[PDB]
Amino acid sequence: ATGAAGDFAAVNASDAVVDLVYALGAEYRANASFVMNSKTAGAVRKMKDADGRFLWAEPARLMGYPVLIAEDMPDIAANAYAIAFGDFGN
Amino acid sequence: IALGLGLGLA
Amino acid sequence: MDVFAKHAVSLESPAVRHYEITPSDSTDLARRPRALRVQTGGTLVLRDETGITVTYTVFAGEILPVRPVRVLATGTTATAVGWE
Amino acid sequence: MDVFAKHAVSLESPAVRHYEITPSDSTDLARRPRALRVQTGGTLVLRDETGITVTYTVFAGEILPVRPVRVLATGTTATAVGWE
Amino acid sequence: MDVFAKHAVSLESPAVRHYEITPSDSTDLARRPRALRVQTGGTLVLRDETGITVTYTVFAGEILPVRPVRVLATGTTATAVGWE
Amino acid sequence: MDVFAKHAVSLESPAVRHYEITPSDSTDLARRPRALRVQTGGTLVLRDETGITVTYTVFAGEILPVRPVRVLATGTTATAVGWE
Amino acid sequence: MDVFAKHAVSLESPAVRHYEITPSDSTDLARRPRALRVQTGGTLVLRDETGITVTYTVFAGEILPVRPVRVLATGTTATAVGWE
Repeated sequence: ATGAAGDFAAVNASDAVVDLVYALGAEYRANASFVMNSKTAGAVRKMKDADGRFLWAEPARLMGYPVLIAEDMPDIAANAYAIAFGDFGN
Repeated sequence: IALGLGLGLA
Repeated sequence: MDVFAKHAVSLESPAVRHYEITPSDSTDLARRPRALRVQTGGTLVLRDETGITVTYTVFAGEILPVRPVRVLATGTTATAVGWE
Repeated sequence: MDVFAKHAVSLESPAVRHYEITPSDSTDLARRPRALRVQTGGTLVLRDETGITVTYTVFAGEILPVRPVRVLATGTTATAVGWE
Repeated sequence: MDVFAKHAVSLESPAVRHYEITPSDSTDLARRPRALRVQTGGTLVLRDETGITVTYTVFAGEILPVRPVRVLATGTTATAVGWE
Repeated sequence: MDVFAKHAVSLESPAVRHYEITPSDSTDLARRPRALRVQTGGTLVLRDETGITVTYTVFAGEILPVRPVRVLATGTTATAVGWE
Repeated sequence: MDVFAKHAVSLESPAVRHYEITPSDSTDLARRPRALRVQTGGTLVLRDETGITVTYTVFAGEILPVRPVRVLATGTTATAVGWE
């Protein structure tokens, strides 16, 4: 869980992405992928540091891990599961 | 020191 | 509706979360604050994570950008509210 | 003509947009401010996004770098203007 | 000889360029300042780029980190100097 | 033994080097300071690199985050010390 | 439990570690502080790493964002506590 109900966490945003990555298992992260929809990927790319620069660096990968833009996952609601991550091939 | 609004040291 | 919702909250950033502190005296704070807004002027004692403590003769409405682990109750005459 | 037009507006940056706040009391603010410039000294009550509230015995012209969600009208004697 | 010559001048950085402002009243400022150093205490009115204006009961020597587009002359009793 | 030795000294950073300034009047300063700590209250005149100058009615112990090229001696009644 | 534990402590960040300073006079400080919180108002003398020193007529509870190497005891009437 991220923290705050609507958005990501308040004081420390985007570690929800990191502990989700490093709570997935070491062998599954060897070939894993994020799955999101487009208006969640836009909100993740809009996340930025204390200065105004977006903190993340054609498959549009995140943290080196590939990203599958679906159109059928829920958007960022109060209790929605907008971002998934893992080795879907296994 | 400078012109921010930041509760900070300098 | 905040336009700064996507922005990260650094130590230099303004106070998002505030909570009033009690002079707990050998029980540490729940969350250590980025800064202390003083409510009533006086003296208050503050301990670091390294353990050394000094008395601060603080004034009435000052913010002091210190990040204390525990506020003791021996010499604390001043009420403050933490900012984080 | 601003020479800082291309610069991004962070939380630490000066106040671009200001609006006077009313002590709304269980209706949240339109936009939550980065800071509060106080107009008239007194007491005012502030609520976080986590819900906890304290009274601030504020002075006359102080800026306080707090980022409140709602200013209630129960104990608010002080008029302020928000900065964002 | 400045050792900070190669450094970029951000909004958070100190005042490089200063100019005294006049209460122009429906003619905008030449350059909008990062901050306003007040010379004589009083009241002064400030307009954003979005157009909303409030009166600020300002004190004598305060700096206020607001970034105004136009200072009107209706309620302005206070003289200030802009910083940029 | 500074733990911040490897850290770079920005304009926003605290004062590493201080030197008292004299009201030189048409000879520029040796190094232009990031800020001016005032020692004795009064008036002092400050010139930018663009050449425009204003008088500042400054108080006793204020720091003012201005970055002046030359402090003239015509209207300077106030003694200050530069920070850099 | 600090939520800012992973954050790096810059020069601009609040005071993590505090220690009271003595006017040592030709023995340098153990660790040079980012800032000095003054306890009792008065005068105190401060030396840079480049060696030049001035007297500061400081007030009671002011923080001054200077980074001194040694506080001498000749003209020091004011007690302070270092912040780092």
